[PDB]
Amino acid sequence: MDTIAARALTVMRACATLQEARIVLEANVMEILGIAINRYNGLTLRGVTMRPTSLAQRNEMFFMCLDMMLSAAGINVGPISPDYTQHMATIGVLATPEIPFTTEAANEIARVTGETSTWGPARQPYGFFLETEETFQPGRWFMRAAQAATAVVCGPDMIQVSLNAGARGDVQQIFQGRNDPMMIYLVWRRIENFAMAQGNSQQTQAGVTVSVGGVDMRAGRIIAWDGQAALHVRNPTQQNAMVQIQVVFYISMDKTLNQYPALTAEIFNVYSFRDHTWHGLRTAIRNRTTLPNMLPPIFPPNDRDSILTLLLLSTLADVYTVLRPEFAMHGVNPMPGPLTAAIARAAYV
Amino acid sequence: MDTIAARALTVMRACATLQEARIVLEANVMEILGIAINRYNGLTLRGVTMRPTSLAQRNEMFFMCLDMMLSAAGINVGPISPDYTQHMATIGVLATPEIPFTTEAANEIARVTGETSTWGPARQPYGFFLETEETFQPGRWFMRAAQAATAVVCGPDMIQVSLNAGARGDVQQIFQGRNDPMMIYLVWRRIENFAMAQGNSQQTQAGVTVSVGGVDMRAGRIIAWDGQAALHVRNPTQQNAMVQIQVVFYISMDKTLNQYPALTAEIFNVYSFRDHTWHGLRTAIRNRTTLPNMLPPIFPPNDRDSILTLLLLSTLADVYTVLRPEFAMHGVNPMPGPLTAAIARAAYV
Amino acid sequence: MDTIAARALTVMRACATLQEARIVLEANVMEILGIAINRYNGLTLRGVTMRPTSLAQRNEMFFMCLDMMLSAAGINVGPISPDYTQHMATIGVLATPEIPFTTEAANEIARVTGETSTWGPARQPYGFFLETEETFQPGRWFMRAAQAATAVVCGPDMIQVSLNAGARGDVQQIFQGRNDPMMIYLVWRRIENFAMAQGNSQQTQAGVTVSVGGVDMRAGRIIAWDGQAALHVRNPTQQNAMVQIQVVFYISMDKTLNQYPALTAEIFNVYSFRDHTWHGLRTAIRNRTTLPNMLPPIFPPNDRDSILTLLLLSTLADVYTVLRPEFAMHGVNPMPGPLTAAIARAAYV
Amino acid sequence: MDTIAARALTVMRACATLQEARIVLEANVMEILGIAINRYNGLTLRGVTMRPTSLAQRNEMFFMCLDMMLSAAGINVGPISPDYTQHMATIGVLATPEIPFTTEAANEIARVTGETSTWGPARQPYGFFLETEETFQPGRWFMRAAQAATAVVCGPDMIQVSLNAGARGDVQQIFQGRNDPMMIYLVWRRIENFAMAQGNSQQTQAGVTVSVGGVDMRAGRIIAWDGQAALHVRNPTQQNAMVQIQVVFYISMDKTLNQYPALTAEIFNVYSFRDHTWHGLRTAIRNRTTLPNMLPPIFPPNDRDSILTLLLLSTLADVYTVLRPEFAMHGVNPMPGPLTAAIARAAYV
Amino acid sequence: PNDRDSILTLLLLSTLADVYTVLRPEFAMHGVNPMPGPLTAAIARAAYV
Amino acid sequence: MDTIAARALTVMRACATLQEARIVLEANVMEILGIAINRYNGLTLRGVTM
Amino acid sequence: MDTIAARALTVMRACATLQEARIVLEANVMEILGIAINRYNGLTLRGVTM
Amino acid sequence: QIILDLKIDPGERMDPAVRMVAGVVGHLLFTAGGRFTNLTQNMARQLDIALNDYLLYMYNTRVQVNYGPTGEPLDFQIGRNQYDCNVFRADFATGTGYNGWATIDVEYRDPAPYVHAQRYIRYCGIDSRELINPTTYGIGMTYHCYNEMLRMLVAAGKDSEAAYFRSMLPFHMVRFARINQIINEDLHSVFSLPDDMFNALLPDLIAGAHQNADPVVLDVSWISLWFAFNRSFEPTHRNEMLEIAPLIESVYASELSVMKVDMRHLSLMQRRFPDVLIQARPSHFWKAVLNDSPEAVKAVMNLSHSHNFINIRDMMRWVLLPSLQPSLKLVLEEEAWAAANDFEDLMLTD
Amino acid sequence: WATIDVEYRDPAPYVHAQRYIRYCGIDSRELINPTTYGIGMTYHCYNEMLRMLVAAGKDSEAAYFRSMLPFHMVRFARINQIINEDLHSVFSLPDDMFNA
Repeated sequence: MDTIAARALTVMRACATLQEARIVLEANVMEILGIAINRYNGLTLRGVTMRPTSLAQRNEMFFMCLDMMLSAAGINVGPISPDYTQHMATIGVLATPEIPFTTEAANEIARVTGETSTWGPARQPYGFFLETEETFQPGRWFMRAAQAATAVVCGPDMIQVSLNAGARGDVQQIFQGRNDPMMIYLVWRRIENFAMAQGNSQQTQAGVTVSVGGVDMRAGRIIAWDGQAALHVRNPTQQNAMVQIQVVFYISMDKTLNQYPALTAEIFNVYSFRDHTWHGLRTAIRNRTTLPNMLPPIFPPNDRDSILTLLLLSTLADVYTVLRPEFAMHGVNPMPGPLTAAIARAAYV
Repeated sequence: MDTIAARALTVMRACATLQEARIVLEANVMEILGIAINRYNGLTLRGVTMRPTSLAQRNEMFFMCLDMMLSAAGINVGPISPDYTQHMATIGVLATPEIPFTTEAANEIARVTGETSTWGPARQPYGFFLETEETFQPGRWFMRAAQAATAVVCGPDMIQVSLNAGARGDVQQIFQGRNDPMMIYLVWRRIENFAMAQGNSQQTQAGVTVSVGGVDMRAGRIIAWDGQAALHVRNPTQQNAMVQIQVVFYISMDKTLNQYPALTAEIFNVYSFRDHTWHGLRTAIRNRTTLPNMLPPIFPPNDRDSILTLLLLSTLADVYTVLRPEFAMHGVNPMPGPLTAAIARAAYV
Repeated sequence: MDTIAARALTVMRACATLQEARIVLEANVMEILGIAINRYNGLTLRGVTMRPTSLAQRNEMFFMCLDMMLSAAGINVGPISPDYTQHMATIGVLATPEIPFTTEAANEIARVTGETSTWGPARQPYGFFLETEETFQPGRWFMRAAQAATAVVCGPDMIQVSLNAGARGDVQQIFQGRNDPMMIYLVWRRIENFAMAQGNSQQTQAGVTVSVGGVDMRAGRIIAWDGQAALHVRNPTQQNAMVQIQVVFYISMDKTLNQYPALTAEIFNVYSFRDHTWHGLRTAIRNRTTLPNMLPPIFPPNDRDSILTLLLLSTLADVYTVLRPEFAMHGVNPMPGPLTAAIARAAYV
Repeated sequence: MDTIAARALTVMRACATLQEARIVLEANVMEILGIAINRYNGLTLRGVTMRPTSLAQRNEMFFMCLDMMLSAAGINVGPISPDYTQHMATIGVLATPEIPFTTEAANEIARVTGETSTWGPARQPYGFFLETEETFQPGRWFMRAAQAATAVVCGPDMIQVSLNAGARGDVQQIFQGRNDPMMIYLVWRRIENFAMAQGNSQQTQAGVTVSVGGVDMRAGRIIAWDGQAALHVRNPTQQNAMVQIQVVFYISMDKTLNQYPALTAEIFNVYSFRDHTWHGLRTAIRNRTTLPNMLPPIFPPNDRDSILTLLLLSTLADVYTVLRPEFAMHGVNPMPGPLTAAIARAAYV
Repeated sequence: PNDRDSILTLLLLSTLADVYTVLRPEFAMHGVNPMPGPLTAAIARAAYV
Repeated sequence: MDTIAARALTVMRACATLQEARIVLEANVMEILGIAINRYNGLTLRGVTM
Repeated sequence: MDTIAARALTVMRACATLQEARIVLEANVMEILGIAINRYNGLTLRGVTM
Repeated sequence: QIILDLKIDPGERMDPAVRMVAGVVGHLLFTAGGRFTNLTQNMARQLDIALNDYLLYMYNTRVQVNYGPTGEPLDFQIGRNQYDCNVFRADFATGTGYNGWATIDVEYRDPAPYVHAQRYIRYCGIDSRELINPTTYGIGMTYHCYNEMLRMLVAAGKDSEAAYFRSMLPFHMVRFARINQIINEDLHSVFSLPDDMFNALLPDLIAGAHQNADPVVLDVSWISLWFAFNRSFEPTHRNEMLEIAPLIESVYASELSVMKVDMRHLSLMQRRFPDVLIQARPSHFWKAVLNDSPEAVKAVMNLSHSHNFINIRDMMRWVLLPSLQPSLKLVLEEEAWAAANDFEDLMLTD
Repeated sequence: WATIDVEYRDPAPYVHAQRYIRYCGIDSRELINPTTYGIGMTYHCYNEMLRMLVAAGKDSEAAYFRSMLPFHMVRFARINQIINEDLHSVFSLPDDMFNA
């Protein structure tokens, strides 16, 4: 199954090599396309040439890459063009052991299937306290009735504790319950000049401390916090104190954009316009998937099929560029050949 | 691709034909297996016998069906057993146009792909107002302030309207917003004896009329409501009246357990225990899928892949039964003591 | 006549086998279609190929399936398409003895003609007291003037008897006169806490007994009742009591959805959309029958012609899926797009 | 043993193909019946012809199907007819390995013996609280002495908890002890308007919370509850609150009507009338079994012999339909007048 | 990191990881007790000391 | 030294190409695994197969 | 035009393969460089070794 | 493996006696059996027809001839009891008319030498494991197909002709019992075909689709059919190669693997030393292997290579196939190659 | 019939003709080093020819052509080599006139 995708990928990446037609080829390439196109026309009965020149010859090849790209992603787009017709037989071609697939492609697949099937610690994208409803003003005093120490959020990655002269207390609960972090990197600083409930300026004195699991930590230094340990803040000073603890970043087993090498740019390539014919195509394809047909998912996928598909498409995209195919698509209307940033804007619904 | 799955199915169904050692086979089988087995061992190099008698020969054949089953689905189980290893090449064997499939299996797939690709109207399994947060006592008066007519829920498939003497009004808005019905089947009645705001018994005088889109409707008769027409209730009676409207059943496009013939029976056959070896197998297999590994899906699936997988696994289950395969599996510790309902119960997490 | 219907089904199911162009067919299939198409083209004068490839060859075959599907169900659709014209000679082909039929098809028709020509006991779908006009609040005291015992409906499958201290009496009459049950399964409970005519809570003391045809039955156990025997309720207790008798389910000789194996799915299949060309074709065919042209019959049909039709259409629907025919239909303006859940919804009037 | 059963089944379904006299048979069938009959007439000395025409030839064939049907089910009906003498040696014929069986027949028996020998999770047909002796008024307040929270049943699938202002407590025990559930699917709502101990209307304020095993759950959402976790309800509101919890459906390892594909439809086909000759024959057969002789089992069977029997009869039934047998049966008197829904109604004791 | 050996090690290990995946080896390790049951985000979480 | 690494890398990446029993490995891969394994088993006395 | 860049790229990437002698050139590479270097020397008249 | 293909063409094909006779003979001499085939589809069709004519020949007092819906030869049931001769048609996938039919011939006595899927063909159920007579053994022996042949033979026509068939049973059972011992017992060597292929012959023949496993075309005389039915086979004396055979088998086997091995190493020589073999092409390296290896072995291969054609690709596959029969020669060469990887050890340095 | 036999490719040393003929799409290369096995060499037409010979008349002859096939293609591969390699001179003839 993975092997099929690697093969399909190889073939596309290979056709991608055909900018011109006169050129001499890297023998390695010829061998591929030779076996490929041979078996392809054999079962597909189409007329794809290893050496294209016309246009219909170019389209014909692109259609092949499309056929494969789809069979690999396990997609069936149906009637989306009067010119193109997807041959399910394409799968039978890619299943032929005779067809090779670059070492590169094999490792490419292996990596995807690899991480996709397991988890791993990744630097999360946005601030810790992002999904919060209530937020407070930064540098302002606030003491919840009956308490001596009042920890409270005041940013997407910020909190601030309000201590009374001589007060102490754990704070961990303000973080817990949210996400499922494995480690939270903190860095606390003394709010040297904060506002009091009334509006007056107040100073925090040097001596306030913060200890994790019992051990005393410095101010302004990063701190690996397991999220379970005792996040204790003490105020031995004879005055009101206010400090700020910062979740500079954390790590969880949630898939990020760095799950697979430069996935970002790949996605960009897929979601890029090129032209109406492409746009509509790419869209029409993604409609069979769990992916947003024309706008970068806010949340990076996590299943083999998604990632895999993206890659196939990203490649098929370049293949599109080099071959410069020209064909009709139901519901698509090609506005000539100038193309401006504006027209591209209008294409995105 | 469908052809592929059809073949895989045909083979497993053909393997289940092997019940005894010296029995003669149906002409049909010796034509299928003869080819299949040869082509399989041709790319697999395994020793599959047409008439397995030992155990190692039986395990081998089962591993074959397993390979074809997984392949036909597009599953890469990974390291799940020390005795079994998955050959991705099995896909190539199933793509061989030379291996025939049954008419039965042909139509079987055609149905899945056919329905799973489009939508259709179907009787929903649960009550209309099942997803409601608030419910009122059935047969009790309730008039929202300033209103002459007050419609309210009282159950999963029950609503009751409180009308004042000589009052009238529309009720449709209590039904809308929920789901996306195509046709709701109603049957209204009169609450002859209901409790008042204080607790005293009250009577609903005959004469109250419920009209849909204008035309007047009888009580105790099923009504084809389009969900958009005006559901108007009138109380020309000189007393307080309360009438209940029942959603006997409604139809929508969401797939049900009747999208494919006896889908349920199969699902049961798959989720069934048999023994620890099968249990763990079936589980590990679904771990790669979106389907729950050991407890039936709350909501019936809707994609070809899922439906297919189930049918395949169900068939592979029967194959498991007839072959009596014995082999290791990671995390599976077999208990030989005659297997009982009690032991089976425990295995499900 | 039955022989005719089976042949038509055999042929259709056979045409479904043609998923690809170069695939190897079951010797059985070739033998059949070889005779079928040879004789059809003789009395119809059309050009159907065993191995269609173009589109016109595909339509020609589908048209043949349609001609047979109709001849078998005994329908005359008339002028519904400019491309298609129904040949009445098709019935003569389905009667030609030299055209065999499968064992599966024979056993399929024998089942339809079988249960359709006679009756049988089946669990009815809806509640017993569904076709009632008046309903009372569940758990409320209600004593009809001059009676010591008063049974009254309070649900679609519920009734509640109100007994006075030391009162006894028969109840069987509230059930009688409705439907035509052969056995009504019951389960009675003691309403331990009910509301009085005024609103105060009243307890039902243990001792209240219910006896069927003489013998005393326990509370909370299912009771097979023949609907004729004496359903007697006694109250030797010195207080007001209230018990609820439930009709969990009942059996009658009325045909249900379980008259024919997975008839539900077969129906859903026919009532599904696919595309406009299908939608209209299926509708136009049903306009010749007693079946609703585009919405599931609330009541399961019970005549040979009805069921027979559903199956022929369910199968012809599958034949549609595989052949992917394309043709015009009067009044149908096909939207050549990919098709969405929305577009299908709109197609249903 | 299973082989013996599958062979019998195959033969019956094979005989079911004979709908006419001259019709050509699927070469597959000719092989089957050619062998079967030869070895039957040899070990029984009866004159069964492959191509029956008279009537006695048709009967003879049916008696054969019956003999096999019985031998396969392991039944000895005894002297139930003056024309038919059940020759027990039929088992010897069904054991002849030279006799082939269909792939369908194999997979069929493999399924029956498959699930019959093991357990599995089923949706369960009736309500959770169906077997309860007591029931309370739905929506009515009730507070058992000395408690602050009181759970109480109010329907076949309904319960309601009465909470005092500021009360809290576990509820799970009301579900336990009943049946043997693996997973109970819940959905709680707030009874916004309920009756007090006196009758006056009371309101349930928004703030009540129902938590499963510690985690807080929302109202109007289905919840997977294992039945062992803590079903704790809390009322932080300063008023009396009543909530209804619904068991939409639960799962247990108790066999349901979905153990074998379309088991229901098969059952119906057996319990049908056809004519008196059939009726009595079927009854007399079931008198030997643990299955009800003329009324659908209240509870679905769960043993091999049962299910097996049913199927053999269902098939034997269709065999009956096609062959049109006419014979005498002890204690049965045929009424030749056309047969109506009334005549059949009377035959069922 | 900022030293050759570091970066390098990572790359080689990364690759050796993919090799691990495809070859799916099965062997013992001093101090490691493999829990073969299906594997979830939970069991994974645990393993990180 | 860098070469040693580049070689080691190549070898592993080549071993990663084994997703199937398949045989008839692509020229390039076979050639590599061949040369490699031989020199390895020669100095390791272990028995690795292509 | 892009072809031109692809060539110039391939050439450079190929030259990078030439680490420090102890190398057995990837057959493929040899071929390419040779053709290029050859043509280059034929236009540069400079003495480039492979 | 070897089919009894088409039956030649000459105009002697008319001679109705010869033709009809062969039609009957053939339905008992050969297997259209659903387990494996003996004849061509063509050969059979002509047989069924020759048989069809012999039946509705009727030179004497008529019977009852109930013609069937399909004009197809043998769609007629011959009266009295009406034994429809549709069961004597040619259905390969079934066996239906011709020999075997409702019999088991492909059975498996598990342990047996070779493991070349130890199956056993016992013609018409003749589990011939013992020394035959044939004065005895050809007694109460049914064939079913033969038995039903005799019924149809009388229900239709001639007793005088069907009586000759009853009296023939012994002699016919011995020709077959004899065959079994020869096939099964005698020609059981590493040269007799493997089973997964054995089982694939029949279905691939039906399918029409073609793979390597090719049936041999032996064209036969129409009249020879009769002569064969009146000629049983008693083997006078076995081939002198039998006892020595197994040794010879091993010789060939080992020699082959030695070649494989050599090539495995020679192949990689190019990526190994490019500067030396730039002009090297695959053909080169094995032409050198073939050259330095035993000529007798090549000869054996050439039997099907000068007939079938092998591509360098087919050769590589074969080389890469892991299956080698070890001998002294084998292990030594294998180890020589090992030590010989240094190349400084070969005395040629860069 | 389903093949590309006129393959323009590579700049030609001559220039009248830049084309280079592939009868049955078999580049002489397949001789030097195979492309796809020895079993299947079949080009479309010869393949269809076989299918017809079977369906209609007989296999007996189709077998001859089946086994002959390689010999056939080899002959053609050599022919191609000779044409667009061994003998394209000035007198060769421009693609213009060829296509015309």
